[PDB]
Amino acid sequence: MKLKERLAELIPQWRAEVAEIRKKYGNRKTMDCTIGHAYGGMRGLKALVCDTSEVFPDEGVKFRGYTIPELREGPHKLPTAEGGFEPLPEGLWYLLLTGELPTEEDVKEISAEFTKRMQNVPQYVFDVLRAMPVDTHPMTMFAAGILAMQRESVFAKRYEEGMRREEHWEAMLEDSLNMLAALPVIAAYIYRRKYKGDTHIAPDPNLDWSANLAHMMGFDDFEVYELFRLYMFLHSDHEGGNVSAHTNLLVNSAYSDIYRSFSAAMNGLAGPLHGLANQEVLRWIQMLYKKFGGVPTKEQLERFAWDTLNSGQVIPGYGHAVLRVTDPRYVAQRDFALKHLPDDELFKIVSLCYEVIPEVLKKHGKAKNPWPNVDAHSGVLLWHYGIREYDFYTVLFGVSRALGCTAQAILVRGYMLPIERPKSITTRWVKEVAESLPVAGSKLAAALE
Amino acid sequence: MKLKERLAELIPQWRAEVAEIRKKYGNRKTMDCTIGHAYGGMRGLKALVCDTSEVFPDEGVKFRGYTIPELREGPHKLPTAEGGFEPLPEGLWYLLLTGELPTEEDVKEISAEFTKRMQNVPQYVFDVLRAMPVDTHPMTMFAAGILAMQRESVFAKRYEEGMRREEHWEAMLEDSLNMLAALPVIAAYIYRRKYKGDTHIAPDPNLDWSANLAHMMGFDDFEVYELFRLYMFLHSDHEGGNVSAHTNLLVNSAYSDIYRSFSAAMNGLAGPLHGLANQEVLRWIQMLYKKFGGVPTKEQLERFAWDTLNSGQVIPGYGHAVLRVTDPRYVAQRDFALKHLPDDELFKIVSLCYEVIPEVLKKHGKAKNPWPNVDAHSGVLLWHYGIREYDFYTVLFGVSRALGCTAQAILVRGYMLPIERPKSITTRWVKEVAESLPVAGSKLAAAL
Ligand SMILES: CC(C)(COP(=O)(O)OP(=O)(O)OC[C@H]1O[C@@H](n2cnc3c(N)ncnc32)[C@H](O)[C@@H]1OP(=O)(O)O)[C@@H](O)C(=O)NCCC(=O)NCCS
Ligand SMILES: CC(C)(COP(=O)(O)OP(=O)(O)OC[C@H]1O[C@@H](n2cnc3c(N)ncnc32)[C@H](O)[C@@H]1OP(=O)(O)O)[C@@H](O)C(=O)NCCC(=O)NCCS
Ligand SMILES: O=C([O-])CC(=O)C(=O)O
Ligand SMILES: O=C([O-])CC(=O)C(=O)O
Repeated sequence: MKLKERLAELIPQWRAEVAEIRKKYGNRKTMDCTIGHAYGGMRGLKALVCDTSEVFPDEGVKFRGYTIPELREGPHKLPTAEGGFEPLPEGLWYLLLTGELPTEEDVKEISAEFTKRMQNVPQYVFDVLRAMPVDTHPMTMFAAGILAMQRESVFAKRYEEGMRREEHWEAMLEDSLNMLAALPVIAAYIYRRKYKGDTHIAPDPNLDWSANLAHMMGFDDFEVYELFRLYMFLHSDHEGGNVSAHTNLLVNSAYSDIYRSFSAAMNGLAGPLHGLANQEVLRWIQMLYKKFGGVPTKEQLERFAWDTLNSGQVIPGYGHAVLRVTDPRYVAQRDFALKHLPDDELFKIVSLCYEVIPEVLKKHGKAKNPWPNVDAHSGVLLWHYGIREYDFYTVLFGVSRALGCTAQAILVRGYMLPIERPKSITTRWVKEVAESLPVAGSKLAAALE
Repeated sequence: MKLKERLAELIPQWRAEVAEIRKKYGNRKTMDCTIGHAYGGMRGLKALVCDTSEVFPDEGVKFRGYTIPELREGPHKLPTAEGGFEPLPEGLWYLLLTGELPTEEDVKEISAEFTKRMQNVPQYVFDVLRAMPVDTHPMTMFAAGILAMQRESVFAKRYEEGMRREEHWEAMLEDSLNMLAALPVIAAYIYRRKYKGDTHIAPDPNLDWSANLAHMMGFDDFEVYELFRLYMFLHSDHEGGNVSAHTNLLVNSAYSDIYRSFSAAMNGLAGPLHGLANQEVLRWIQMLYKKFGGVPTKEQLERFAWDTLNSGQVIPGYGHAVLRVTDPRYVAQRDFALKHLPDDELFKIVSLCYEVIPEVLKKHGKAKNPWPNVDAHSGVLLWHYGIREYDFYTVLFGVSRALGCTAQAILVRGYMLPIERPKSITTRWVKEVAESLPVAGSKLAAAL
C-alpha cells in the first residue's frame, strides 16, 4: 500500500528531526506556567505536540498546512466519490499521516482497505453490544464496542512478543485500519438497535467509508452520502489539546493500543462539556422556530439576541475565544446547505443568524470574535435528512474524530515521544508559597528569571 | 454516614478557598514552560492540582500529609481488621477525602456501605463480561465491565435533569460508593472465569473490602487478607500526574461520570509503561533463581547486574519518573515479607537485590534514581500466596487505584475546576521560532 511505503520513508526522518529538536531547543521558553494554569485546566499552556492540524486565529484550522477551501475546491482538491463534489475522508487521512496530497489511486487503495476490513468486525463485538441494555447511552455502547475489539490488537500482540520501537508505528497503522473500518459498523449497529427497530443492514462493498455509515443507518440518498463525506472530513481533527484528542495521546503514551486509547477518548467526548455543542445549537434554533411560529424576522432575531446578551448569556455556536474569523468548517457547511437545502426552515434561521448575530455581537462589544464555529451549522444538516436522535450526534462526531486520533497516535509512536507525566501541586503548598511567587510578566518575575 | 456529613461541611469551605486562590493568585508564576515539556511528556510541569497525596522526591508519597510509616505503624496508625495489623483501605479513603484521620466507627460505616452495595452489581454487567471471549486480556474485561455500569450513573442522570453545580460532589460520591463496591465483584468474576474454571464465589457480608476480593478470588487465609489490605492501601494513590490518575481527571473535567473516567483510566493503566512493572520484576526474579539454581551470591548478582546494564538492559523495579530515594511503599512490603515469609526463596533474591543493586546503578550513573520502587516487591508476595496469574496483577493495581481516583474526582467536582484544555504546538512552528525564543532562566528571558 502506498501510504505505508511513504510513511516507511518519512517517519525515520521525522523521528531523527524530533530527537534533534528536543536536544537543541528543549530548553527554549515558550511561556510562563502559573497557579492559574494548575487550577484552570491548563488553559493556554503549551504542553503537547500535534502535527496533523493547527489553528490560526486569522484562518481557522489547517490540515498539514492546507486550508479547507484548498482541499475542498481550490487548486489542491482532494479526490471525491465518482460524481461527487465533497472530499473523501480517506484522502484527508492520507494527508494527515504523510503531510502529502494523495493521488486518486492512493485514495482508492485506502477505500479498498476500509471496505475489506469493514467485513472483519468480530461477532463477539456484536454480542457485547447486544448484552448492554438498549436504553444505555449510545456513546457508552460506542466506547464499549471499540474496547471489546482490543482482543484483535496487533500492537498489543507484537509488543508482548517483543518488537523494536521502530516497528511501533507499523502496528499502530495496521490497528488503525481495522478500527476505522469497524467504527461505522459499530455505530450503525447502535443506531439501528436503539432507534430503527433492531433491523440491521450490511456494509455495501461498493461504497466508500462515509457513505457506508449512512447506508448502514438506513439513509440511501446521494445528498446524505455527500453530507457524511463532508461531515467526516470537517470534524476529523482539531489540534491535540481538546479533551478527547488529549485523552487519546495520554493513554497512547503508556503504549496502550488504539482500541484502548480511542475508547478512552470517547469516554471524554461523551462528557456534556465536550460532546454536546452541536445538539445545543440545534435545540436553540428549534426553540426560535417555535417561539416565533416560524422563521423570525430580522428585527425579532435582533431583539431576542440583545435580550440574551444583555442578560449575561451567550448565543450558542458564536463568539468563541480563539478565531477572529468565521470557522472555515462553518463556511463549508453553509456552502453545502445553500446548494442542497436552501428552503429548509431551520436552515433559514441558521442563515439569518449568520447575518444578524455577528452584527449584534460587534455592537455589544465583548467578543473579539463575533463569528460562528462548526457546531453552529452541523445539527440542522443532520436534522434535515432525518437524523433526529440527538444523543447519537456525539457518536457521528466520534467516528469522524477517529481519523485525526488514529493519525496522531501513529505519528507520536513514530516520533517515540515519552509517557505523559506532569507534576501535580497541592493547595497546601500553594497557600504556603503563593505570596513568595512573582506575578507573571512582572518586574519581580524578570528578576527571579 | 459520618464521611458525607464531614464533606458536607469541608467541601463548601474548600470550594470558597479555591475560588479565592484563583482570583487572588492565578497570575503567580510557578516555573517556565519549555519546548522540551511539550515533546517530553510534560515532565516536571506543574500543570495539575491534587490534594489527596503528594510525592516528595526525597521522602516518597504522603497521604494528606501523613507518611506510610505514620499510618501503618507509627504515631497515626489507621484502623485495622479485628485481630489485624495492616491498615484497612476504607480508612485511608476517609483520610484522602476529608484530610482527617478516621475513627473505628467511621471505617465500619464505609465498610458497611461497600458491603451492601456489593450486592447491587447489575446482571447485565455479567452478561457483558461473559460476551467477551475468555482469552481477552483481563484489563480489557475490567474496563469494559466498569464502563457498562455507566447506565446506573447518578451523576449522569442528575446532570440531565438539571442539578446545581454544588450538588456535583454528592452525585460523584454516590457513584463512587457504588463503583468501588462493584470493582472487587467484577475483578473476581474475571479472575474466576479466566483462571479458576468459571466457578463463582459470592461476596461475604461480614468481610471488609480487600478481604472480600481475596475471598471471591478463592483465597481465605488470614495472611492473604492482610496482604490484600496492605496491597490496596499502598497502591491507592500517587499524586495526580501518573497516567491513570491524570486520565481520570481529564475525562472527569468534561463532566463525564466516574464509570467513564475510571474505565478510561484503566485503559491507561493497562499500558506496558504504567501497569506492567510488577510482573516484569517477578519474571526477572524468577529468571535469576533458574539461572543460578537457587539464590545467587552477592558476587554473582553484582556481576549479573553489571553484565545487564553494559548489555543495554534495564534492571526492573529500580528507578522512578519522580522518586529519588527508596519508595516507602517498597519498605512496607519488605516488612510484611520479613514478618510473614522470610524463608521464601524468591523473597531472598528480592532482599539481596536490595543490598547489591543500588551500589551498581549509582556507579553506572545513568539512572537518576538508584533505589527500588513499589513494583520491586509486590510480585513475590502475590506469587508466594498462590496468585500466579501475571496479567491479572494489573487488575489488583486498578482496584486499589480506584480509591485515589474516586477521592480525586469527588474533590475536583467539589472545587468546581474547569475542563482540562492545554494548547498543542506544531513542529512547523517550533522550527520557525525556536531560535528566536529565550533559553529558560537566561538574560534574554529576563528582558522579555
Ligand atoms: C469569557 C470568554 C471570553 C472565555 O470563556 P471561558 O468561560 O473562559 O471558557 P472555557 O469553556 O474554557 O471555561 C469555562 C469556565 O467558565 C465558567 N463559568 C461560566 N459561567 C460562570 C458563572 N456564572 N460563574 C462562574 N464560572 C462560570 C465555568 O464554570 C468554567 O470554569 P472557570 O470559570 O472556573 O474557569 C467567553 O466569552 C468565551 O468566548 N468563551 C468561549 C471560548 C472557548 O473555549 N471556545 C471554544 C473553542 S473550540
Ligand atoms: C521508571 C522508569 C521508566 C523511569 O524512566 P526515566 O524517568 O526516563 O529515568 P531516568 O531519568 O533515571 O533515565 C536516565 C537514564 O537511566 C536509565 N535507567 C533508569 N532506570 C534504570 C534501571 N532501573 N536500569 C537501567 N537503566 C535505568 C534510563 O534508561 C536512562 O538512560 P537513557 O538516557 O540512555 O535512556 C525507569 O527507571 C525504568 O525503566 N525502570 C525499570 C522498570 C520499572 O521498574 N518501572 C516501574 C516504575 S513505577
Ligand atoms: O474539540 C474541539 O471542538 C476543539 C477544542 O475544544 C479545543 O481545541 O479545545
Ligand atoms: O507515579 C508514577 O509515575 C507511577 C507510579 O508509581 C504509580 O502510578 O503508582
